[PDB]
Parts: sequence; C-alpha cells; structure tokens
Amino acid sequence: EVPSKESIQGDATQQSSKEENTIITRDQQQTVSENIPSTVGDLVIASSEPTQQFRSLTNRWMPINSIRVTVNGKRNDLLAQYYIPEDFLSTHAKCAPNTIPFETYVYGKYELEMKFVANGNKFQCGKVIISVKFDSYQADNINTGFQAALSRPHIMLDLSTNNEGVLKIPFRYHRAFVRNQTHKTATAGVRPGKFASIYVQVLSPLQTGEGGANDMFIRPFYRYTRAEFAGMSYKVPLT
Amino acid sequence: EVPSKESIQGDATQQSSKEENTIITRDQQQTVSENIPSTVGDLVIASSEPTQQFRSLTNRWMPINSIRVTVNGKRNDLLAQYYIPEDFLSTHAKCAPNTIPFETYVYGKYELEMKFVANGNKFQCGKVIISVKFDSYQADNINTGFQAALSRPHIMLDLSTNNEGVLKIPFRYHRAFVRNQTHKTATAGVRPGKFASIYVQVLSPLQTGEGGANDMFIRPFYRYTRAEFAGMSYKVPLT
Amino acid sequence: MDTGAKEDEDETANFSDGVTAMGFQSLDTQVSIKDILRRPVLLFNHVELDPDYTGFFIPIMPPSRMMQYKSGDKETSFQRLIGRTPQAAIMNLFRFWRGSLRYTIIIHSTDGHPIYVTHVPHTGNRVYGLMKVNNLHEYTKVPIFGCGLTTEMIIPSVNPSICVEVPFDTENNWAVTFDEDAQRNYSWRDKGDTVTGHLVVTPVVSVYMSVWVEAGDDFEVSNFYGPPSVKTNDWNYAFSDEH
Amino acid sequence: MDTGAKEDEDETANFSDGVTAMGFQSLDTQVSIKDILRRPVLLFNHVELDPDYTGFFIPIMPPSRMMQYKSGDKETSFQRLIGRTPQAAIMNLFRFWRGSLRYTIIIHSTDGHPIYVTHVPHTGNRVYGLMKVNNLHEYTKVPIFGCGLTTEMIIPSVNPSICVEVPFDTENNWAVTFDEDAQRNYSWRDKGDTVTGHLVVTPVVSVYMSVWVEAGDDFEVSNFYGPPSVKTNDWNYAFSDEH
Amino acid sequence: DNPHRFLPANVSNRWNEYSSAYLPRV
Amino acid sequence: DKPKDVSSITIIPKPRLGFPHGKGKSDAVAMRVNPVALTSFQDVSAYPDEPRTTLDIARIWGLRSTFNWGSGDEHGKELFNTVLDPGLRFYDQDYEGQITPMEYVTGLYNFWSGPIELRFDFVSNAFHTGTVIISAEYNRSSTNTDECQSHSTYTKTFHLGEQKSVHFTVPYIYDTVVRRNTASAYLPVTDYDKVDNVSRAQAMGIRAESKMRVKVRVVNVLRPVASTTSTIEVLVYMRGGKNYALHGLKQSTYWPSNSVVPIDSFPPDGYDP
Amino acid sequence: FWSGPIELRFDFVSNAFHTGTVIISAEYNRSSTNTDECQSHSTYTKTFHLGEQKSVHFTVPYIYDTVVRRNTASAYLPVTDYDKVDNVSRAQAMGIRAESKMRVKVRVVNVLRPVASTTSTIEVLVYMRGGKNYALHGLKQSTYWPSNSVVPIDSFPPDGYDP
Ligand SMILES: [Ca+2]
Ligand SMILES: [Ca+2]
Ligand SMILES: [Ca+2]
Ligand SMILES: [Ca+2]
Repeated sequence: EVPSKESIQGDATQQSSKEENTIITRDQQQTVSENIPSTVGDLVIASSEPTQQFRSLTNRWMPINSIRVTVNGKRNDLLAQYYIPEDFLSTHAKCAPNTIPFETYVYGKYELEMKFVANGNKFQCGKVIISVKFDSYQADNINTGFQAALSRPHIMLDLSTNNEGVLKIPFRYHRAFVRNQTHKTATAGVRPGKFASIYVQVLSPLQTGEGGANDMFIRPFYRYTRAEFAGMSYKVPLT
Repeated sequence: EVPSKESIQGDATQQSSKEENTIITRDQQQTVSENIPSTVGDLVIASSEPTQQFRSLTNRWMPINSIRVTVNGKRNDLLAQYYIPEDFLSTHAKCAPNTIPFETYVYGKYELEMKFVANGNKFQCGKVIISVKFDSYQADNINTGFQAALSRPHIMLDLSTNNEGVLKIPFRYHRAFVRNQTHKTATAGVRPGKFASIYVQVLSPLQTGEGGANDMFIRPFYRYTRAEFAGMSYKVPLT
Repeated sequence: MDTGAKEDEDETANFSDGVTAMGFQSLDTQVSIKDILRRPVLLFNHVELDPDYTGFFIPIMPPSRMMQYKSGDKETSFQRLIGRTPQAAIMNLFRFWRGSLRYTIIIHSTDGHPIYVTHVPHTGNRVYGLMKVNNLHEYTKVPIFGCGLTTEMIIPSVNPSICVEVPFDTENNWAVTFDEDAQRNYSWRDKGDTVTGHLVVTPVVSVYMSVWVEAGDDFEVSNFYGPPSVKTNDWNYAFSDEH
Repeated sequence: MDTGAKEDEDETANFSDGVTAMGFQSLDTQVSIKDILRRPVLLFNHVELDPDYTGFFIPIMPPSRMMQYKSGDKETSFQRLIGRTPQAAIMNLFRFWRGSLRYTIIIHSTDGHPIYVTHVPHTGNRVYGLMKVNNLHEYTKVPIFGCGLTTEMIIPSVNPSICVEVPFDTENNWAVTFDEDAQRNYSWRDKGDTVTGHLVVTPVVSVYMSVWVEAGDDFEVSNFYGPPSVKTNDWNYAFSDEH
Repeated sequence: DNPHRFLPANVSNRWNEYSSAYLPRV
Repeated sequence: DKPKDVSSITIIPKPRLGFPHGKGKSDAVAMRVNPVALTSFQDVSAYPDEPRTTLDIARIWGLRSTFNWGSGDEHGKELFNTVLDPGLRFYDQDYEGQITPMEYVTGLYNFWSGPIELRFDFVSNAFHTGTVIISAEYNRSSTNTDECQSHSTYTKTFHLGEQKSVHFTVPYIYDTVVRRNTASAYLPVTDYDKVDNVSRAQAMGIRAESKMRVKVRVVNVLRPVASTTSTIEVLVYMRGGKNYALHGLKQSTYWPSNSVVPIDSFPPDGYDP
Repeated sequence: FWSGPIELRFDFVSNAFHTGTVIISAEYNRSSTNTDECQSHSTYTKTFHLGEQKSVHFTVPYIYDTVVRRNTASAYLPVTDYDKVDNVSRAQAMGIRAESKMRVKVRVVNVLRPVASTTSTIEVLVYMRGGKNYALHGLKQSTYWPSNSVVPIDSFPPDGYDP
C-alpha cells in the first residue's frame, strides 16, 4: 500500500500470491471483486455418490493466452472472451495439469478466480474492463456492452498504473452440474462445458506518446478455488 | 467362514470388498498376503515440495487382462507377468481413471493390492501361484521359478475351490521414487516405470474330467492403497 | 519373505517338535546372516600390480553370482570358488544391500615401498583389474592417490596386510546385488547401480597382492528373492561309508 | 566473507526450503574446512635424497596454486595434481593461515640407517629440493641435523614413515598463502612471507622418499579472497549415461 | 561379438530386458 | 622436565585382528573423514519381514517333490518313497532344479538336526476320495511290497476328502545329537573332471549315507467319480521344524545353474558399440 | 554428491520506466519445447511483475528420484596436457556422466514496454547459490582449477633471483 525510497533493487515493496506450486507477484495495488456464493444443497441430491476435489491439480495458477491491446481498439471492443470451462480445456493452456480431472469425470461444479496482469508504460494510458456473465449459453450477444460489464461482477484495469485485478467467479447455473465433455456417444440435445462467459473489453482506448509503443499486453491466469467432480467415466481426450 | 443351508438364492453367505466406486464379491474364502512396510523417510528429502495422493482415482479396483489356464500348462509356466506400474499404464486397462495422475507427475511411490478371482468347476483341479518380485529390472530371469515364488510374498489359488487371493505390494525400490514415464526429452540412461514384477505361474497343472472343459479363467484386479506423486509436469499420453 | 504357513491349513495331530540341538556341542552359533557375511571371502589370489597403470581396480560389491566361475568361459583374475562360498550363496537370495564393506589386502612383499589404497565413491562404472585411466602412458606424476580422494597406505616392511572399510557413498538407498546377465548392455545409469564405488591399489614397483572382502558392521541386506535354480554333482567325487 | 543477502531485497513468496540430506546416508560429514585441510596431500612422489647435499628442502606452506602444474611449463619435482586437490582449492580462497602443518615422510627403504628431518624456523628464503647450503662440497662433517636446530630421526628398519608437526615459528601474525606470480622478483622480505620455515631431510646413503602435508590441529585460515578465474574440461574425458 | 550384450528382438522390449509379454522365457 | 618412562609390556605380533571371525573385533580403518562415522539406517533399513538367520530361511515351505495317485494304485502300493536327507537329494546322480529353501541353506553347513516338516497337498477336488498312510522309517527299511513293515513305524493316516492337505512332522531319531551333511565340505573340481577312484580316495570326506525314509502308501484305493480325473498329482512340501538346527559353515553344496555370467569391466570391455 | 534446493536471484538492470512480466519455471525429468510456453507453465513457476521493484528471488525445488545427486564432473582426471581424446580414453574414464534433464527457464509473459526515452533492451543478471538446506558429500579431485596467472614456485633466491 505504501512505497519506499529507492535502494539497490528499486522500490522493493511487491506483494504476491502463492497457490499450490505457482506464485504471481504484483508491483502495484490490486483490485478484487466481491467473494460471492454459489448454489448449495443440490450437490448431495444430483449425485447419489460422493463428489471429488483435486486441489493440488486444479487450484494452481495457469496462464492462458496473451492479450494485445493497441491504440486502434475502440470502447466496447472485445479483446478476448472465454466460454468456461470449455475454453480452458480445449483451446487455452491445453496441457495444463488443471485439466486432468475433466478427462474422467462427466459432471462438475466450478468456482474460479482469474487474475489479470497488465504492462503499459508510464507515458501510455487507457482503461480495460473484465466481467463475467453467468450461464450465458445463447445469451452472449445481449447485455454484452461495457455498461452490462460495469453492472455484473467485474474488475477494471488502468493501462498505465498496472494495477492487478482478480475476478472471483462462483458457480451459478440453471442446473445442478455442468457437463464437462462432448462425446460421440453423448447427447447433442444439451450443449456441454459452458456455465459462464468472461469478457475482456476496452473501456477507454489505449493512447501513447510521440514515438511511443502502439500496444501493450495483458495476461490472464485462472485457477479453480473449488472444482467438484461427479460421475466417473473412462478417460477421454478433451474436446 | 461357515456355509448355510440352501434357500431361494442358494447358499447366500458371500463376502465382499468395496473400494471407492468399485465392489468385488467372493463366493468362498480368501487368502491374503501379509501387510508389510515400504521405505519411509526419504520422501521428504527426495522431494523439496509436497507430494500428492488422489485416492478416489487410484484406490479403486480395476480389472486387467483375462488369464486363460488350460490342461496343457506345465508347472513353472508363466501364465502372465506384469512390470509395474508400466504395464498398468500403457498395456492393460489403458483408459482407467486410476492412470490419470501418471500423465502429469514424473515421480511416484506406490503401494498396491492385487486381487485374483478364479472360476474352475467342481470336477476340475489345479494350483496356481502369484508372487511379487521387488525392483526386478534386469533380474527377472533368475529367482523366477515356483520355488522363488513360494519364498517371496505370494498367494496360492486352488482351481476347484475358487478361493480368492489378495497380494499386498509395498514400495521397495533402490531409489526414493520410481519414474512414471519415458519421453523423447527424458534421459535414456534410466529405464522408468518399473519398480516390481508380478508373476502368475502354474504350480500344478489344471486337470478336468471326461468331456469336461479344457480350460478355465482367472481375472486380476489392482488398486493402489497408497500412490504418492511428485514432480508436476505438463500432461503427456502414457508410453 | 513369505513362509507359506498361510497355506498350511491342516490342523490334525502331529509328532513332537522335539528339543533343539543348537548349543549342545558349543555356543558358537553360525546361523545369523550378518555373522556369515562378516567372515572374509577371497576375491583375488596372488594377482599382479603393475606401476604402468593407474592401479588395480576392485569394484565395491559383495560376493555373489556376479563373480561365479562357469566351466568353459573366459579366464578372469577372480578366484574360481567365490560362487560357492556360503556368503555368495546368501547374497544370491538378497538383491539389496546397504552399508560398508571391508577389504583385507595383502601385498606379497617386505619392501619399504608404500602401496596406496584409494577409495572412489560411486561414479557410474564397474571395473576390476589393472587399468590406465583415460588411457595415458605414465601415472607417477598424476597418481590417483594424490588427487584428493580418500587414500590409505600400506608399508609391507611394517605390515604387508591391511583392512580398510569403504563407506556407502552412493546416491541410491540400496545397492543392487546382482543382475541376470552381468554382461548385458542395458541403460547405462542402471548398469552401474550394482556397485557403490571402487578401491584402487597402486604400487611403486611391480608386486603381487591378494584381496578378501566381507561385510562391515554397519551393513544390511534386503529384498529377499527366494532361491534360484541350482545344481550339484558332489556325490560323484567321494566314497560312501559302504565302500 | 559477504554473503550478498544484503542485496536480495525481494520479499515475495517462494517454494519450500525442504529438508537437508546431510546425514541421511551417513554421519561422515565432510563440509568443515578444517576437516578437509587436515587430510594429507601428496607433494613429492618418490623423489631422490642425495648425501652430497645438505638435504632435501621442503618449504613450510600449505598446498595451493603456488604448486599448480601448468601444461608446458618446466618440470619440477612436485606431483602434478596438487593444484586440483580439494585442500588446494580451499587454500586458493584464503590468503592467511596460522598454526602448524604436519608432514608425513616415507623413506623407501628398510635399512638401519637413520634419516634425519630438521626443522628450520622462518629465515626469509623459500626453497625446495636438494641444496648444498653455502655451496660446499661435503656435509657429513657439518650436518644440518647436528647444528642445534630441532631434529627428529627416522629409522626405516623400524618404521620407514614418520609424521612430524612443524610449529608456526615466524615473526608475522599470519603466513601469506599465495602470490599472483610465484616467480616475480619483488621486495625480498615480503617474498619470504609465504612460508614459515623449512623441513630438511638428510640421508646417509642415496635413497628415495615421498612427502605428504596436511594442517595440524592448532591451525586457522582467514582473509577470504572469493573465488578465482577457473577452467575445466572434464566433460570431454568420459561418456554420458546415454552412450 | 559378445552374445550377452543384446537380447534377441523377438524376446525383449526396448530396454534390452525380457518383454513382459514373452511368457516362454521360463 | 624430561623424566624417563619405565613402563613396558611384552607383545605378540599378529598381522590381522579378527580375520576368521564373523563377530568380535575388527581393526578395519575407515575410508572416511571421521574414523568412527557409520552408515545411517535411520530411514533406510532392512524390512522386518526379511529373514535374519539361515534357520528363518529353512522355515520357508518349499516344493520338494510331486507324485501321482490314481484309482488304479492297489492297496499297500508305495506312491512315494524317499531317503529324507536334507544334505543331498540323490547319492547316485547330479541334481539340477529348484532346490527347497531348507535344503539350499542346509547346503552351507556340515551338520543339521531337529525334526523336518512335510506337507502333502493333493491337487484334487471334493469328488476325489481315498486314504493314504505316511510313515517315517529309521535305520532299517521296508520292502516295497510289505506294507506292514511301514505300518510298524511313525505313521499318520490321512483321509482324503473335503480337506485336501495334510501336515506331517518327521521325528528326528538318530544315534547322534546332530547328523553330518552327506555333501562335501570342499570340492575343488570346477571343470566336470571325469572321476576315478583315486580322485574319490582323495576327497574331503566319506559320505555317511542316510537310511531314514519317508513313504506314502495307499490304504484305501482312490475312488473318484467318473466325471472327474482318475489320477491326481500330490505336491510334497518340506521345511525345517521349529527346532531345526544348522552348524559348521562349509562350501555351498548347491550353485546357480541358470543364467550365470561373470562380470567384465563396464564400459571398458567393449560396451561402446 | 550434492542435494537440496538451489536459490536463484534475477536482477533486472533497468529503471522505473521499464515494465513487463516474465515467468520463471523449474522443469523436471521431461522438458518443454522452446515454442510451447504452456509446457513451462505446467511446472513450478513464479511470475514476476517488473516495475518499481527490479529484482526477484526464486528457490528451485529439489525433486529427484534419489535423496542426493551425483556430480557430473569426474572424481579423478589424470589428463594434464590436453590430450586429444578418443573413445578408448572415455571408456577408461573414472565414471559415466549422469547428465541432468532438470531445467530452469524464463519466458516472456507480457512484452517489455519501456518508454521511448529509455533503453529498449535491458540486461538481466542471474545469481545463484545453495539453498539453506544445500548439502555436499564425497570429497574428490576438484573439477575446477585456476586458469589465470598460474606460475609454480621455484627456489628463492637460489634460482636466479640475484640479477
Ligand atoms: Ca499336536
Ligand atoms: Ca507333543
Ligand atoms: Ca514463503
Ligand atoms: Ca513452506
């Protein structure tokens, strides 16, 4: 919260997060969304058998794809978007150990946390907003602007201060569990692997100074704070 | 231990084993090898970081390949043999959820249990012996007869009584951990995935009566009673 | 070890178990496995030490089938009865051993020249006999006993014999006693796990030596393998008490 | 010694420090600097003693780069691996040492002739090998061991070896371990500050000897210099475990 | 050369040891 | 001061300390930095279930022999007949195979004693029925056709039926407290030398062959139902009794006969292909 | 032999106007492709946000199948005159080098974006030392030896010091 005078290694007042075998430091402050509840009480009824957790595999930080922000981005533009858990299983960081349990269990309840790290320089400026939309299947294209993002659980990133942001995502779905994988033998009547959407949008365009860089980058990291699996099956490759 | 008089469903006095989401019953008695210790104390030194267990995945019973016993088998004949954990990862029951953790951890300490179920009829007869040989790499072809089997931890199966047998296998290896997988980028100086061998041998030939079946079958089931993994890595396909 | 008592289900009457004869003739009991392994086994009987080599290498490993002589195979410098000593017979039942070994080295001489015995920790190879390390042609200027490794010296004029205890300096929990084929070319790091290092004997002038080995006091064996296939033709070489 | 911890200002999270492996295999810990310096280093391997000289001089100084062999330079009577022994490597990090040194001298003989070892306190010079003090041509009538200096005798027929401890007989607080150039001609009183005296071995008849050196019990090193520029070509002289 | 060096391909695995699939070794 | 020291003692010089012994003292010098440091067995140590003595090993059941028993074997017939000498399986021919643990370990000693245990496992089913009589015969033996001579000794009659195994403790009854091994204490022959009487006259000893036998005879002819096998195999296991004793370490009478290759230098001896 | 965690310290020789993020990873047994960042992200990692603070500490876990590791250098090397080596020389070496596959990598997470007024490339210093539980055992011939200003002593003043 408070800086110190310069020494051999500059202003050594960083903070950090350690989850399992992964650590992430931050140079400035961090903004965190509220810790909110998931539906509880349906788990013991939707599954006659015990559900499982594998924290050492799922609760570690995993970086996903890099996000490029340029001076040409306009307010409301989608910089990136994720359908979860689907995109974290078959499109981003595919070899991550966090994905292991999804190969053998057919159902699950998931609570996540997403950390966003930005690196714009002191002569740049801009604002980005990241928000989550619960149970978004077939409703991604409405209530999808920066206004809806500012109303739902979200975090804001300033591109010159480089504050970190942590989005806490509870499990809010219209069914007890979300299905983990599609399969040639599984039904096509229910689209699986998606209980929410994460949007990364431009709030105010990135700007730079004379001869400055026309872009900068943001990196998202995810981790399950609570991943419960149900319905064991033979292992299958993801999507 | 004691039979009862016949009723609607015969002599209903079976016993059973339930481990995780798997159950195995037995019609007669069962023979079990002694519960013996594994090396302890090296784990915390060989791995600076915490090791993990995933009991719900590894501690369940998994059937492997069927074993055929015929009247032509001679004493000392190998009916089947397993190099473990290797053969339970890349040759037998390959899609088993028990194999999941081996895709992401490079090292491990394993304690198992193997149950053998036979089904010979009342007019047949014969004896089979199953034994374990610890740290057998490059020493499988010596101390490998029925005599050595009768000296090491073993279980005996009578082919007409159909008693079940349970072999308890501790982790006795000359190193702290056994390597889980070979890989194009891994060293070839150390043969991985094998800390022991299991042999299924004929002790006394199967015999049958006039016009009787010339064979019968045995089925092995394994489960880890204690599988500890160390050294997380990206996931890879098994062998 | 599994006794098999678990398979003996008969509970009918039997004849007496009697009284043990152990200790009836004397109190010198000889059934302890460690006691047996602690008595010396001859490895090399009067072999040559040549100063043109780095020295004579002795791989640190207990006696077993790894040193057994088989009629017809090439002649080695190993004595031929090692494979039939009680301790080799015992070691052929245990694939693991941990601890120190003791070597009794005798230099057949009475000279005042010092003979050095140098200990080499586990390095990955397994050799025995005279060797020119890195194939050079002179070693008196670059003696192995003067490189920093632990070394001890024998001065025959004082005592031509010595007994040295070598440590368990290896990365493994246990040393592997034997392989099914001591000459098979398999994964090189595993190949060297049957020894815990070497002992190198270096003379000043050509001279002969004899070597014995035994288990140290801090020594354990394990990983019982059960008995191997064996043979015997003793009967043919002696008369019976009935002519 | 300055660890540099003072420059490590990062205070963010880290992975575990684990548990030490020291003592897991055995209790023979070998990290104590004094323990290392107390094990013998071979200086001279079978060198000649000639009665036509005053004796063979051994400068009292511990092993270090001062005795390192460099491919291509003139041949000296010093063994060639001194510079790569663990103790020379340690001494190359400390420019000060104080205390006694112990010399193990072996006369390759079994004769009843006495061989004398004479101690010379710090006199200002630094020599080694056979020398005719004051360039005379006969020394049996004016033996250095009979002039008053402390002397000890070896009688090979009883024991061809001996271990003598030489004192720290010098005017300085510390002896200087090494120089950047052992052959530079600089201020003469400073030049001799790298030794604390000499040990002179004198025979009756021509005979050979070997010499080892180690730190005494009353011994300390200091003035840590940090590591020097080094080299290594070990990789080239061995196979890897992957052929 | 030395016949002990390598096991014939039909009885061994890639590690130059008897294959666990090769039951006839006894 | 430099007072004279008048203390003295007479000494007897010897080259080694405790060379022949398996226990006692040793003058071994440790190749360590610390002369008294030892290997640690704090974490890695022998498992408690590993045998600690050769007697422990002798207590492991081993399959000694097997024999068949069929519905055609008439009463009194010897189904099994052997000299029970843990020293040698045969007195007239070479032995090659999987010797039992107790015989293997007995082959390391010149003397043995105490009862020996046998276990007969009938590889049958509940439809096989018959009776046999096991007998331990000493000093003098019975004729193959005189069942009564066997019945006059130490016997156990087993009624084969639902139970398919029987234990039998062979009494130790001899004129000496221990028995000497019939194998040799030292045999320098290594190249299967064609033997002659001069070789035998110059052997390490004289084989005191045993006359003690264990026999199994048919009491009631095996009468299995037609639907099952008419001949069954019987497994004969053997091990030392709880009071089995061994003494007099000697050259092992048995030696590995399978896959025996002496080591060579690795990698110097042509490992580099 | 050696064992225990190893410590690393990365000092970025930059100023407050340099910004970016890197990820440090300790990889064991099996390694990652130079172009597959995800394989590195699946191990033991520490992501460092470069900014006002210009240094980051990293403890490398000790995770191996043995309690200690054997040195890859030799225990004894009698070669002193840079002998041109052949396979016979190697076959007769003191041991067999058990090469390690354990790696430490540093990958770009967020591209370095310094202001135009400062240097666009910075040097990063990598320091290393044993962890607090680092252990060593088995004294042997030193693998390293002085390579600068090495002159063996001669006799002073007998050997021509008198000019
Ligand atoms: Ca009784
Ligand atoms: Ca009684
Ligand atoms: Ca911490
Ligand atoms: Ca910690």
